[PDB]
Amino acid sequence: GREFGNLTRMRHVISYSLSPFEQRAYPHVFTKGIPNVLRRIRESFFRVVPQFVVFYLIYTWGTEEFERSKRKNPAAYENDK
Amino acid sequence: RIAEVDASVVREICSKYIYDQCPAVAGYGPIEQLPDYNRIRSGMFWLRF
Repeated sequence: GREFGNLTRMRHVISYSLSPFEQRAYPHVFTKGIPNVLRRIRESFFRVVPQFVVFYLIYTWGTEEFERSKRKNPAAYENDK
Repeated sequence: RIAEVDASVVREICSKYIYDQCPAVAGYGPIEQLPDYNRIRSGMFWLRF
């Protein structure tokens, strides 16, 4: 059906490609690799993190408040006097 | 020099230049079913031999 012999038509778009053995498996890793990952992280960062940061505040609060809810047993007896 | 040629010489030289070598490819189209270059390069050698 949708085999390679019959898909989308396209017209003169030339392309170029080296043999795997003709080139290094790790081209310019430091000069270009790491900064790319850093740019990518800088793009995703503000989109992703803050909700999780919001989650943490709630997580901390919930445990802490529950601590006030229970561990502050003495507040109730203190209320008794 | 042609009479000197023998099947062992043929297989020897053809193994010397064809077997497990990296092909150069030029395809003027239409093309899409033509194998990607890794399929060709892996098509250059048998796993039986």
